[PDB]
Amino acid sequence: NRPIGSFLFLGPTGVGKTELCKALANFMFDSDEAMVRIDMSEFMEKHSVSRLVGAPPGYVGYEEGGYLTEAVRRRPYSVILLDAVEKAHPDVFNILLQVLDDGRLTDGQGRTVDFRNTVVIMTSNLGSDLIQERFGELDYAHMKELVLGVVSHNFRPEFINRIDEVVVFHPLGEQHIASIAQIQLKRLYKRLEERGYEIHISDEALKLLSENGYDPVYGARPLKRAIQQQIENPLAQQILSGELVPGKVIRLEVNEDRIVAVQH
Amino acid sequence: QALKKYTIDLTERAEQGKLDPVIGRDEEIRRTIQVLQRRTKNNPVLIGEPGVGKTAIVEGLAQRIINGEVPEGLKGRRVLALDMGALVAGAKYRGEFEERLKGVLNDLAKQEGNVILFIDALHTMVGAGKADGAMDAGNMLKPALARGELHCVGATTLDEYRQYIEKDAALERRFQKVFVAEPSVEDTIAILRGLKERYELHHHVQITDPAIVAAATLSHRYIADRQLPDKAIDLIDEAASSIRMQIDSPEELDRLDRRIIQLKLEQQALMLDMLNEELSDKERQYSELEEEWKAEKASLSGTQTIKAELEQAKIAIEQARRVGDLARMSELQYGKIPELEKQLEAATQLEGKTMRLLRNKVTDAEIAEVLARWTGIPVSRMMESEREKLLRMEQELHHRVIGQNEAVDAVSNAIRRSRAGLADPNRPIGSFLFLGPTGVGKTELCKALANFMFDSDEAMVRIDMSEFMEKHSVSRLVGAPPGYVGYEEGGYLTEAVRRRPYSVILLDAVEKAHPDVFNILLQVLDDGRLTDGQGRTVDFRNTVVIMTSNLGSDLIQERFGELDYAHMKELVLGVVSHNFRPEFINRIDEVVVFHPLGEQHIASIAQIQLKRLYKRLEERGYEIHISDEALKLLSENGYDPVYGARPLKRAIQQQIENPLAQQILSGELVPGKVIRLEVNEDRIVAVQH
Amino acid sequence: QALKKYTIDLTERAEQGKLDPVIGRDEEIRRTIQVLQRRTKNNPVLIGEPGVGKTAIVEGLAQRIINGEVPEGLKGRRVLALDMGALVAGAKYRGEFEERLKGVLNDLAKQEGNVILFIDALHTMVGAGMDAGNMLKPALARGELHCVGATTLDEYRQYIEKDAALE
Amino acid sequence: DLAKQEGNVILFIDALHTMVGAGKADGAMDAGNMLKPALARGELHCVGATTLDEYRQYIEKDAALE
Ligand SMILES: Nc1ncnc2c1ncn2[C@@H]1O[C@H](COP(=O)(O)OP(=O)(O)OP(O)(O)=S)[C@@H](O)[C@H]1O
Ligand SMILES: Nc1ncnc2c1ncn2[C@@H]1O[C@H](COP(=O)(O)OP(=O)(O)OP(O)(O)=S)[C@@H](O)[C@H]1O
Ligand SMILES: Nc1ncnc2c1ncn2[C@@H]1O[C@H](COP(=O)(O)OP(=O)(O)OP(O)(O)=S)[C@@H](O)[C@H]1O
Ligand SMILES: Nc1ncnc2c1ncn2[C@@H]1O[C@H](COP(=O)(O)OP(=O)(O)OP(O)(O)=S)[C@@H](O)[C@H]1O
Repeated sequence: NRPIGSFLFLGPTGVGKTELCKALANFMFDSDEAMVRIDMSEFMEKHSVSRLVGAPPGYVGYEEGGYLTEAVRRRPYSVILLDAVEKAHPDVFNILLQVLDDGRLTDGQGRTVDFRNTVVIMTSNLGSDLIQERFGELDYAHMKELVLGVVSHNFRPEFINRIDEVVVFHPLGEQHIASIAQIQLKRLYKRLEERGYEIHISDEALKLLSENGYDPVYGARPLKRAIQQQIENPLAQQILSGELVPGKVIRLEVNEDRIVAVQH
Repeated sequence: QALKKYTIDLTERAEQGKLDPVIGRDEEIRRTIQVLQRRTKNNPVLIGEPGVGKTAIVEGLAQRIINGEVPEGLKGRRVLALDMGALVAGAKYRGEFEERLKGVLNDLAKQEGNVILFIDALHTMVGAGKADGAMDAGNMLKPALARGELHCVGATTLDEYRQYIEKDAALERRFQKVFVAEPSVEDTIAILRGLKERYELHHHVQITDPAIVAAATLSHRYIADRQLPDKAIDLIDEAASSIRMQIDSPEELDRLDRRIIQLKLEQQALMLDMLNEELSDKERQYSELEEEWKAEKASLSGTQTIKAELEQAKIAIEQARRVGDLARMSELQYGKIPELEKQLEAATQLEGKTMRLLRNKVTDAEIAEVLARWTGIPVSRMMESEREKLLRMEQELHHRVIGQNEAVDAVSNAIRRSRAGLADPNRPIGSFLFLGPTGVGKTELCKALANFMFDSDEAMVRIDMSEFMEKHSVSRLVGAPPGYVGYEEGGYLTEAVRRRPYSVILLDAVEKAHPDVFNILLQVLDDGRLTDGQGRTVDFRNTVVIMTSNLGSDLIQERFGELDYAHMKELVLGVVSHNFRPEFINRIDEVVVFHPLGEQHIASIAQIQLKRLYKRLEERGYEIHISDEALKLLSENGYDPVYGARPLKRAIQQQIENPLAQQILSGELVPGKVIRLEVNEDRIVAVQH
Repeated sequence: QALKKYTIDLTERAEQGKLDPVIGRDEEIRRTIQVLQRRTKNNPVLIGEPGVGKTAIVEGLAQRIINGEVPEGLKGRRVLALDMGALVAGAKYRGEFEERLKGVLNDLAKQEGNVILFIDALHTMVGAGMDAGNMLKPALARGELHCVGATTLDEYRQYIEKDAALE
Repeated sequence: DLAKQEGNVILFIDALHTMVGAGKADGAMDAGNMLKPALARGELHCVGATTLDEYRQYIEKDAALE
């Protein structure tokens, strides 16, 4: 009688929340863009209720339903992402009270689309102050309790009765970000091998990127745009010369203060 | 017999071999055959978004029956294409459609369960005979399908299944769903690898497999309108059409023919000569190029005829596999396959020798031509002028934007990565924040970027945030939900990008709005997807989002001196941390800061205004020079760092345009005269010499 | 012979010089010829406000066929135009529009891949009574018809984005 | 007979919209679609007469009848 699992993730941004959800979808179907993603930060007024569940009889777009009950009448085993849900108009969640109580849903035309094989995931980012304040020297449990009280300030007490487990994230350490950088260089090797260039890297350049992209306060995206600038710009610079012969081992080796490529 | 009067044997057309061979699809065709051989409800329906080959699934069914790859219970079946266009035809008298239809019913009951009924657009049959107080085929196929002596096979679009058949619940549960899946990218690759030879039989040309896999990759990433594999099919066919018409065209022959008609008109006007000889040489060159064109056409024609005979050999040896002739098998194989393969490869390398003027094979460059023309994504491999133009992006910017090198370098890096193709396929291309004082060329920078990319100034969806100073304006720009008023229209920005896929978006004056207008921006910079009111996504990955605010401008003019760039960006980034939400400023690519202008740049800007002024007035047709003392005095009269460049602009505007157009329409300023913009004692004078 | 009942041999008219020697527009004519020599999806539509002479563009194409400027799939074809209002206006009862429509398709298959069709008012063909697009669905899909559209951009975004087979 | 005179006879028929959108016949045609050839055959220099509204209803919507 309840859907499979209904989780409220927390944290500061850029730590992997959306990636956990997309990792689930890219596991469960081998696709990021086969899921249901309702961008809940749009819902700053009380209308988009009537875009997700449909508009009642005697109104405009009647015979095409909401967005949610369409594609969960279609594919009964999906995994919903409701990202950034803390910026909705704070009573859009009563729709979600039905959704997480039983996972039937009274739509426009009346047909109770049934959710109970579809993972509701909510991902907020309320955990800025509290997690950046006291993730050090605290356990998982008291953090969960205290930010749970914080969300009780924000949401309704009606609501977190429903949520299956409110798992709370932590900011990243440096070695984590080095592994992130490993993954980013793997996807770069992916994007450039499709274009056709064998590229290696100085392993020291990993450490220079660790010196580059690290800050504990913004999550993993500073690493990403540091990779963007301080790798791609000399790379796509020298590519557009016609300089880089395909087939050569393009080892990304460090400069004195930068990273350079070789053609050997 | 009433059967051929309204139906079409598909297995007839399979024996014709006109049909697409269907590759992949073991799972749904096995599933459809399982739903065919039941006791009751002999009624599979094919459901999925259009283009995914639902017609081809039944066609591949018929091909596997004729080829005999089915279970034994179907060996002997007859798939028939029932036709609503046959059945509705002349039913103007009462009880005429129903008479025809029940004739079909009883004659398929005659067939002793050896016939499979195929209908496309089953919703059309549901609303087929539904006249005002009559009987349709819906309430006539209600009995013959709950018993299921009539082995129906359905085909529908997903939305109109929902509107049309699910209105009628009894004929909803007569049928079993088969949810036909969106085929994968790699399955699409395989299907395109199979469908090559039929297309080459059509377009008389050849196709290269990297262009095939590139067609799959490009069509899957950049379009969002149609669905796989159909859009890839259309790319391939469209490139083959362009190549066929390049073959039967050529452009050097066009230049030589325009040259010989120009020299012929000149020679007839002259009737010293020499032009009889020049015209004879050019017409001989044109005739040799034309004869080369005809030789290439004859060569590719013979190559295509023998490739067509190869494909007929493939069809004939499959007919020998079904029928079972003895000498035909080894004869067709060991004779017809290796000699036609080796001389078809000999004709292919002969083409590679003789094709000089034109092209013959389908290459990825042709595919990317079709894709760039087809919607507007700048895909193709770089020619020299555009690529070296891109390498000198910074130079072209400072052809129009003196000063503020930071943003020049930033956007230059952005678009070099874009046309380089190293962007993130889950983020848009450009995502920037501009912070500077009032009037320092930010808007004109972005306008020049548009004019670089597009040769157009305002083909950019400038959406000014200054209007948006309460919360509703998100629902201005993205749409309004169903039920309320703005559902019928759709949003503004979302239709802007769905119209022009590859654009440059500005969010000017982005200090003005309430701080929660920045949530659509979060979704945009998250995935490049945006869902408007009607409930569909719109691709923003091939776009560029740009914001221009003026937050720390007081601190900029205060402390651009005695600071580097790093502490500048650090302190003003903290200033944005005062203003905006930190959840947002993670998303931004670079937040460049704009220093106030220096007087040298101000003089350069004045030079730019003189250049565009000379441009517009030479369009008017005037030859205008200047005493540079007037430039110096205009520079001296229009300097204020607190207000930016536009005071110089209005000073130029007034103190130049007023005496100018004051004396133009007087007839004083005559075109063709040297117009020296000299000075008055405190003003500007122009002379006519 | 519904071709005698509903169609106009424009090749006859320009063959007798009845028509405009239409000037220019050669890039678009060429892209239409590109579309008209495909294997599938063999139907161009023409998007523009009425009075820009899309009719005349097809007319100039027909004059080029009279000239024989075409590639080797079009030499010998006969371009014939058709209205939908000539078909809708005779619908007293059920099944009278559609006998005409299928007899049209019987003449089209009867000429055996030799006739290029023109139809303007494509957005009209959306609504006639299912009614019209579904009977033309196989011949539009299976290469056995070479329909040429003519409509306006507003009617394109209003009508033709609805039926995907119509797209 | 119009082909016999070749534009010598200049006919008049008022209420063109009536002659287009009301001539219903069973297994038979109207005057509208049988004389719509004479539109694009030049044997028809005919004159009409209507009201402001019905012209816009049944005449301006067709291309040839425009
Ligand atoms: N642990 C991680 N593993 C892999 N990639 C990561 C990880 N953390 C961040 N990233 C990358 O950085 C991006 C930011 O992660 P997100 O989860 O999208 O941000 P967030 O933490 O969800 O906060 P929001 O959703 O943006 S409010 C991801 O899309 C990945 O590209
Ligand atoms: N796996 C496949 N094998 C063979 N042909 C295929 C395959 N997938 C797609 N096609 C071809 O792609 C085209 C599109 O498929 P269609 O069946 O025509 O689309 P559809 O199933 O008819 O759906 P709609 O609504 O009619 S577009 C046809 O020409 C098919 O032959
Ligand atoms: N380096 C430059 N090269 C060329 N023109 C420049 C340069 N710097 C400033 N300008 C001019 O400065 C004028 C004012 O700048 P704008 O971008 O129009 O105003 P702004 O910079 O957007 O600031 P606000 O907030 O709009 S007042 C423009 O007309 C530019 O032509
Ligand atoms: N390339 C061209 N050369 C000469 N005249 C042209 C050309 N293109 C269009 N025209 C003129 O445009 C006029 C418009 O007439 P129509 O063909 O009826 O207009 P249309 O562009 O077809 O749109 P509608 O729906 O038919 S009003 C024709 O009479 C032509 O003379």
